[PDB]
Amino acid sequence: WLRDFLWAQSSQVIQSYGSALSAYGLIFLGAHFVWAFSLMFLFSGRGYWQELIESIVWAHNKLKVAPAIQPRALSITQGRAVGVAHYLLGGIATTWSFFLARIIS
Amino acid sequence: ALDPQIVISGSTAAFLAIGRFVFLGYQRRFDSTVGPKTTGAQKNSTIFATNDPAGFNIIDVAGWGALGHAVGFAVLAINSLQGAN
Amino acid sequence: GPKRGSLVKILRPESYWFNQVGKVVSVDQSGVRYPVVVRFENQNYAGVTTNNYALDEVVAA
Amino acid sequence: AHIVKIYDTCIGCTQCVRACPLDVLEMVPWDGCKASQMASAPRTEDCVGCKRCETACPTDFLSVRVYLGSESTRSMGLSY
Amino acid sequence: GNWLPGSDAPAWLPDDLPGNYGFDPLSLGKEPASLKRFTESEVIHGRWAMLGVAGSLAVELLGYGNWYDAPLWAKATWFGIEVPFDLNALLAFEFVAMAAAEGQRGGVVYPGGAFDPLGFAKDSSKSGELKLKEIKNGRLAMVAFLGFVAQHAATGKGPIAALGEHLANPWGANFATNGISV
Amino acid sequence: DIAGLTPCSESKAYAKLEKKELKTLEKRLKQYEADSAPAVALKATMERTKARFANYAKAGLLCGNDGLPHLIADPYGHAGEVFIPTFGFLYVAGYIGYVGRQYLIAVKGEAKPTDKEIIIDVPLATKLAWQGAGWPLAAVQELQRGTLLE
Amino acid sequence: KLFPKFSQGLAQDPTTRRIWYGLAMAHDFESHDGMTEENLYQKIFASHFGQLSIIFLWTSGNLFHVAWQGNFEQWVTDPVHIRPIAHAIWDPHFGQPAVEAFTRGGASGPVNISTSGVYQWWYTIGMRTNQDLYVGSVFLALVSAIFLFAGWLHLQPNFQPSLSWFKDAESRLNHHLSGLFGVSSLAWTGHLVHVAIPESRGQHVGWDNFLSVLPHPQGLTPFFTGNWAAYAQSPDTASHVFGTAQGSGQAILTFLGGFHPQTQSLWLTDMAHHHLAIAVIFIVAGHMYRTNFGIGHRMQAILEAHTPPSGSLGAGHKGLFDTVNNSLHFQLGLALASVGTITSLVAQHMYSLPPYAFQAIDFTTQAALYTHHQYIAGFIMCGAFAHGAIFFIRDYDPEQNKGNVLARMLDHKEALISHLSWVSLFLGFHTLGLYVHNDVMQAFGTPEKQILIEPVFAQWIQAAHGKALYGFDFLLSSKTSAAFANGQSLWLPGWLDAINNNQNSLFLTIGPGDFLVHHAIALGLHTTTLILVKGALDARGSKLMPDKKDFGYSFPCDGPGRGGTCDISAYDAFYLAVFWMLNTIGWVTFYWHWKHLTLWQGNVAQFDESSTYLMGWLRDYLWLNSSQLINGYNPFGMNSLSVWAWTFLFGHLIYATGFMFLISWRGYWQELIETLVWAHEKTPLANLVYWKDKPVALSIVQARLVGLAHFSVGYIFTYAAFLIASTS
Ligand SMILES: CC1=C(/C=C/C(C)=C/C=C/C(C)=C\C=C/C=C(C)/C=C/C=C(C)/C=C/C2=C(C)CCCC2(C)C)C(C)(C)CCC1
Ligand SMILES: CC1=C(/C=C/C(C)=C/C=C/C(C)=C\C=C\C=C(C)\C=C\C=C(C)\C=C\C2=C(C)CCCC2(C)C)C(C)(C)CCC1
Ligand SMILES: CC1=C(/C=C/C(C)=C\C=C\C(C)=C/C=C\C=C(C)/C=C/C=C(C)/C=C/C2=C(C)CCCC2(C)C)C(C)(C)CCC1
Ligand SMILES: CC1=C(/C=C/C(C)=C\C=C\C(C)=C\C=C\C=C(C)\C=C/C=C(C)/C=C/C2=C(C)CCCC2(C)C)C(C)(C)CCC1
Ligand code: SF4
Ligand code: SF4
Ligand code: SF4
Repeated sequence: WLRDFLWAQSSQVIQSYGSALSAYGLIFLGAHFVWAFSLMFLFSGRGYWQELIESIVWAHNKLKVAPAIQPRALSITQGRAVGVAHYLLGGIATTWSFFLARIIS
Repeated sequence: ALDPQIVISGSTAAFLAIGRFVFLGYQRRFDSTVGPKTTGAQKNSTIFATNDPAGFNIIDVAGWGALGHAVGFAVLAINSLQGAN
Repeated sequence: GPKRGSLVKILRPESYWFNQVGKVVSVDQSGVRYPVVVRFENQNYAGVTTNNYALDEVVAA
Repeated sequence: AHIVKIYDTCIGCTQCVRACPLDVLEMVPWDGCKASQMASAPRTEDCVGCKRCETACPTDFLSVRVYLGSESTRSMGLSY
Repeated sequence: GNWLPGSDAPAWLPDDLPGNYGFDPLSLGKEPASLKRFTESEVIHGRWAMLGVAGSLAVELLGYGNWYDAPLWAKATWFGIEVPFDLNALLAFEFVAMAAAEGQRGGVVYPGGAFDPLGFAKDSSKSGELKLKEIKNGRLAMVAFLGFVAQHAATGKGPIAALGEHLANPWGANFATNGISV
Repeated sequence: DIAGLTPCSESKAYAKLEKKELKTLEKRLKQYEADSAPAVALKATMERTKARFANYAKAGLLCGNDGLPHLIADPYGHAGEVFIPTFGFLYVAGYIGYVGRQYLIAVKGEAKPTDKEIIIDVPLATKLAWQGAGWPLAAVQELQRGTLLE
Repeated sequence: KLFPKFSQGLAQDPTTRRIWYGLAMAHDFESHDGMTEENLYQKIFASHFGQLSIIFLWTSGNLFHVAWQGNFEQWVTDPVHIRPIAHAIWDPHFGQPAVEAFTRGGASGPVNISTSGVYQWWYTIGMRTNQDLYVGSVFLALVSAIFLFAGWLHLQPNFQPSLSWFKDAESRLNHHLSGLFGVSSLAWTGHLVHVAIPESRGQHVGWDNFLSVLPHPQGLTPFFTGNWAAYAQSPDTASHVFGTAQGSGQAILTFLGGFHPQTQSLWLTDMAHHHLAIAVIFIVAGHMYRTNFGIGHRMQAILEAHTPPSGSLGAGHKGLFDTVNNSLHFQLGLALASVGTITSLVAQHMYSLPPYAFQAIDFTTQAALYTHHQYIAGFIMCGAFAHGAIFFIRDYDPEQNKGNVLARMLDHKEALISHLSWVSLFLGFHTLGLYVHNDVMQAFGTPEKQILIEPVFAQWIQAAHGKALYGFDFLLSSKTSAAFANGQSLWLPGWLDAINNNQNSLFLTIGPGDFLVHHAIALGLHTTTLILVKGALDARGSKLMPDKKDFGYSFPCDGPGRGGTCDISAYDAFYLAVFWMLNTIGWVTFYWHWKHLTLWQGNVAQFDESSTYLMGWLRDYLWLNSSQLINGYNPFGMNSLSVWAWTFLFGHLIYATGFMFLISWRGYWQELIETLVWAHEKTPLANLVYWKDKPVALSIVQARLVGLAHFSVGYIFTYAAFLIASTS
C-alpha cells in the first residue's frame, strides 16, 4: 500500500503544478494543513489556552483595547468538535484532491 | 632576540614589587568585607601566619608572581613570532 | 464600611476582579468578617457577578 | 483517600453539600457569616474527587478545595 | 548659563559643581553616589585629553612627525634623538609607573600638596573661577581629540594638515566628502 | 550586482523563462481556430504574461542563476520592493487597529457595551472609519497627552 | 509494606495503578517517604556514579564489538571504499536470501554498517588495530567497575559526606574549571602530541615505547626556553597523505586554518594548540573562588553587589545565592539549558568544520550525527524548561527574593508571554503566507511572481568571513582592510581557501529558500519558548487558578467547573512544548538533510529552486528520496534496505498508536474495562482465576506521557530510517 498505491499513485497529484489540475495540488497541501491543524485542538486542553488568553488580555487592557465580551477559550466539548471536524475535513479533502487529479490525469 | 634570564626575573619582580607596595590597601580591606558562607555560618591560619610588617602569606607570592610569569612568558613568547601590521 | 453604590477597587490578590472596580450593594452591620457585598458588570469563569469582601480588601476610588 | 477542605470565605449557601454524589460534606453552625453556617468535610474516606463540590461553589475564590491524594478502593469508584 | 535656553536644570546638578550648565537629559547622574563618580572621571578625561591634544599637535607642529604614523617603529624617536628601547621594556616600565601612581588614589579632583607647588588653589574667591576654566579646557580638548580621531578615519591627512587643506579650499574640502552622512 | 545577482532586464535564464511559458501557450493555441473564444483567452494570457515579464525588466529587479526575481530588504537601488510597501501596511493596519480602538472606547461608557460588539452601531463606526484616516497624528498626540496607557 | 517501598500512599493502592506510578515515582527523591536533604543529595550522588558506570560499560561495548565483529583493520588500509562494520547479526528469524543480503563488507555472515562516525573518530585519534580496541574496552570496563565500587563506597556511614560539603560551590567550581576542564584537556593535548600526531605521520607509538620516542627532534627546549615558535617550524605539506610518512612535517602546534586537503578535516596541530590554549585559560581561571586559603572571590558578595542605581533592576540579584544553593532544580535547569545550547553548538560547528579525517566523505554518518545532536538538544532544552517551573512551585521563597530580578520577572510576566505570542504569530502568519503564496504562483505556472527575499544579512556575514561570491567587499573579503592585513600571514590562507570551496559544507551558499526556512525555524524557537516560559511563570498561580502551587507540577485538571481546566498544570505545559520541540527540530533536520543531499548529488540548483515552496519539499525531498527506501521489498524481490523500511513502518505504527492515547481519554476505556471485569467474573473455568491487582484504566497524566512517548519514538525512528536509507 505504502509504495504501489500511495507513493506510486500520488505522482500525478504531486506534479499537478502548472496545469489545469494544479488546484488539486493546492487542495492536497491545504487538506494536510487543516488535518494537522486539528491535532492542536485534539491533543490540548483549554487550561493552557485560558491562561494564554489571560496574558493577551493583559496586553489589550494596557492599551485600552479590551473587549466587553470577555474573551474565553472554547469549551472542552467545542475543542473536541473543532478537532474532529478539521480532522475529517482535512482527511477527506486530501483523499478528494488525490483521486480526482489521479484519475483525471 | 632578548635573553630569557632578565625578562622573567624582571617581570616577576615588576609585579611582586607592584603587589608589595601599592595593591594592599586595595586587596586586604575587599578581603575583609568578603566573608564566605552558605545558609548560616576550616581556613588554614598556619599558612597565613607570617612574621611580616603588613602580612604577606605564601599564596600572595604564588598569586602576584603568576601575573609576573603570565607577563614574562607572554613577553618572551610573542617576541618569537614575526607579526607585522 | 463604604457607602452603598460607591465605586471600590478590590485588593484581595486571589479574586477574579483583583485591582478591578465594583459597586457596593450593602455592608452588613454585624460581627461578620466579609461584610462588603460587591457586584460587578463582568462575570468570572464560574458564572458569578457578585462576591463578599472584608474592610481591608476594598478601597473607594 | 482525597483531601477536602473548607475555608472561612464560606457563605453557607449549601450548594456544595447538595451537589456531592457521595455525601462527604455537611453544614455546621458558625459565627463568621451572614447565613450563620459553614461547610465541613468529616467523611473524606468516601471522597471520590469528582469536583462537583468545587464546581458548585459561588465564592471567589472557591471556599471548598479538593486536593487529590493517596487513592483507595472507594476513591477510585470501584464496584468490582 | 545652561546648555539649552528656556529648559529647567535638574534637581541633582547644584551649579556649585564646576561647569554645570544643566546637561544630563539621560539623567545618568540622578543618584548622587553615581554623580560623585562622574564629576571625578570627567575631570581626569578632561586632564589627559588636554595633554593628549597639546601633545599630538606639537609632534607634527614643527617636525615631519604625525600622531597616527608615530608607532610605525613597532627604534622609537623623541625630538629627532634615538631611544632607550623597545616594546616589552616600555610596557613593563609604563604598567608599573601608571599602575602604582593611579593605584594610590585611596578618587580626588584637587589633591594639591605636591601637585600645586606654585600655589594658585588658595584664595577661595578665585579657586572656583579656575575650576570652570579647568573643566571647559578639559571638555574642549576631549571634543577636539575625538575630532582628531574622526577626521583621521575619513581621510589620511592629520590634524594640522587637514586644517591647512580646509584653509586652501574651505567650501570644497570639508566633512560632506567622506561619509558620516552621505 | 547586489549579492552578485544579475538584473532581470539583462539576465539570460529570466529571458528563457519568458520563452518557455509563452511557448507552452502557443502549443495549446494551435488546437483552436483564431476566431474562436478560447483563442482570444490563450492570446490575451500570452499578451498579459509577455507584458508581465517586460514590466519587471522595466522595474529593474535582481534575477539570480535560477531565472526568478529575488528581493532587497534594507536600504538605494531597490526601495519600492519592500521599504515603501512596508509603510503602506503599518498605515492601513494602524488605521484598522485605531478605528477598532476608538469604537470599543466610544461604546465602553453606555450601560451594556457587549450589545454594540454584536448589533454594531454602524453610523458610529462609519464616522470613526473616516476619523481613523489621520490616525498617526492622533496616535502620536495621544502618546504625548498620556491617555494611551492604563 | 509492599513495593513501592518508598511510598505508603501508593503501596496501599488496590489497583494496577500502584504498579505504573511505582515505575514513574522511582527517581523523584523529594516525594518519597521520610526523606531528608541528606538522603536527597546522597542518593543523587550515588545515582550519578550509577549513570557513569552505565556510560563506561556502554562505550566499552561498542569498542568490544567493533574489535570482535568488525572490519577495523580493512578500513584503515582503505577508508574511502570500505563500509565500516558496527556489529555482526545472529537472527534465527532470517530467511535464506536474507543472510546473503546482509553479508556486506568482508564479513563471513550478516553485518550492519556503522553510521556513528566512531571509525573516523578512533582512526583520527590514533586507533590502529583490534588489539587497541580490546585494551580500551578492558580499561573502560575497569573504570565502570571502579565507578560502581565508588557509588556503594560513599554510602557507608564512615564515607557519607555532610550537606555542608555538598553546598561548597566555590570548591567544586575551582576544581571543575581547573581540573576537569583544564587538566583533562591539557592531558588530551598530551595524547594528541604523543600519539595522534605521530600516528598521522606514520610512526606507531604504543604503551611499550612512547617514553623512548621523540615527538619533536629538539623537544622540550623550546618549551622552557620561550622559543615556542620552533613548535610551528614545518607543518604537514599540502600533499600529505594521512597516516603515512609522505608529505609529513614535524611541527606539533600551529594556527594554519582550513582543512587537511585529502581528508578534508581540521589539522591535528591546530587541534593540539586549541586544546592546550583553552587548557591554560581554564587552569588560570579555576583559581577564582575562595576556599581554605583566604584568597579568592565570594559568589554571594559578587551577586549582591550587582544592583544598578535608580532601582532599574530592583534589588538586583540579592538573595539568589541562597535560592540557587538551596534549589537543585534551578541548577538542573541552568545545566540543561547550557548543555542543550552546546549540543546544538557541537552539531552546527562539527558539520561545517569537521574535525575527523575521512568524515564528511561519509554522508550517512554526517546526517545521522547532525540529526542526533539536534534532537538530543531539543529534548534537553524542554527538560531545562521543565525544571524551570519545578523551581517556581516547590523551591522559590517569595519573601527571600523580594523585589529582585526574579520577583520582578514574575511581576511583568504577562508582557513577556504576550510579546512572545506576538513574535510567534508574526512569523507564523508571514512565513506560511509567503510559502503558500509561493506555491500558488508555482501552481498557476508563474514562478516569476514568487516573493523571494534574498538573505542579504547572512550573505553580508559570509562576506565579512571572506566568501567573495556576493561581492560586498567587507573585512576579510576586502584586501585593503586591517583585519585582512593582520592575520594574512597567520591562518587566513588556509581559512579563505576553505570557505570558498563550495564542495565543502563551510558557510554554504544562501538564497531565498534559505530565507524562508530560517524564519520557519525562528517560529519553532519562539513558540516552543512561549509554551515553556508560560508554563514556568504560571506554574505558581493564575487568575483561573491562583492556588496552583499547592497542587504541584503534574495534575490532571481542577475539574469541569467554571469553564473546564484540562491541561492546566506546568507538567502539561511541558508536554505541549515537546510537540513543538519535535516539529521545530523536524524542520531544522529536513532543512539540513536536503541542502546537503543536493550538494552531494551535484545539483544545488534543485534545492535553490524547490525549497522556495512547500510542494517542493513534498515532491523533491520526501517523494524522491524514499523511492529506494519503500522498495526494500516488493512482490518480485528484496534488497539490503529491508531493516530501514521495516523500521520506517514500525515508526509510523508507533506514531499512530500515540494518537490513540492522545485523542481518546479515560471514561471510555474504564467503562470498557468495567464490562470486561464483569465478563471475567461470570465466565466459568476462567472464574477459577482471579486477579490480585484490580484492573483499572491508565491515568490522565499516564495517558499524557504514554501518548507523548509513542509519538516521539515514532518520530525519531521514522526519520532515522528515512535519513539513513536515503543518504546511504
Ligand atoms: C627576600 C627579599 C628580596 C628578594 C625576593 C625574591 C628573590 C623573590 C622572588 C620571587 C619569585 C622569583 C617568584 C616567581 C614565580 C611566581 C609565580 C607565581 C609563577 C607563576 C607561573 C605561572 C602561572 C606559569 C604559567 C604557565 C604554565 C604553567 C603553563 C604554560 C605557560 C604558562 C606561562 C601559561 C629582595 C632582595 C628583592 C628585597 C628584600 C627581601
Ligand atoms: C526599518 C526597516 C527594517 C528594520 C526595522 C526594525 C529594526 C524595527 C524595530 C522596531 C522596534 C524596536 C519596535 C518597538 C516597538 C515598541 C512598542 C512599545 C510598540 C508599541 C505599540 C503600540 C502601543 C500600538 C498601539 C496601537 C496603535 C498606534 C494603533 C492600532 C491600535 C494599537 C492600540 C495596537 C527592516 C530591515 C526589517 C526592513 C527594512 C526597513
Ligand atoms: C604536562 C606537561 C608539560 C606541559 C604543561 C603545560 C603545557 C601547561 C601547564 C600548565 C599549568 C600546570 C598551570 C598554569 C597556570 C597556573 C596558575 C596557578 C595560575 C594562577 C594565577 C593566579 C593564582 C593569580 C591570582 C591573583 C592574585 C592572587 C592577586 C590579584 C588577582 C590575580 C587573579 C592576579 C611539559 C611538556 C612541560 C612536560 C611534561 C608534562
Ligand atoms: C575516549 C576514548 C577511549 C578512552 C580513553 C580514556 C578514558 C583514556 C584515559 C586515560 C589515559 C590513557 C591516561 C594516560 C595518562 C598518562 C600519564 C599521566 C603519564 C605520565 C607520565 C610521566 C612520566 C609524568 C611524570 C610527571 C613529571 C615528569 C613532572 C610533573 C609530574 C608528573 C607526575 C606528571 C578509547 C581509546 C577506549 C576508545 C576511543 C576514545
Ligand atoms: S459551597 Fe462554597 S459556600 Fe456554599 S457552602 Fe459549600 S462552601 Fe460554603
Ligand atoms: S469531590 Fe466529588 S466527592 Fe469528593 S467531596 Fe467534593 S464532591 Fe463530594
Ligand atoms: S481533564 Fe478529563 S476530567 Fe479533568 S477536566 Fe479536562 S476533562 Fe474533565
